[PDB]
Amino acid sequence: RYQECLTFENMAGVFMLVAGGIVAGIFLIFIEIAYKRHK
Amino acid sequence: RSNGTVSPSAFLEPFSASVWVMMFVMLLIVSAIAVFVFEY
Repeated sequence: RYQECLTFENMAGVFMLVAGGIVAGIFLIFIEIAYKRHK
Repeated sequence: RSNGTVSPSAFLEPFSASVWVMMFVMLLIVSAIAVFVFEY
């Protein structure tokens, strides 16, 4: 008798997804810049 | 053992040991990304 024996996975897994938005909207913004320039 | 049970509560256990730092830094990262996106 001598020995004895929430997390970040709920955030990072969404954080990259949020970063995914940052990797998707920006180009669409350029398309938006083209969209207002298309009419 | 009748004077007081003294049942442990949520605050009795350690709080904000290491997870809260991760949540805070991830919040700061998201805020910085949002500021950078709004800048453009």
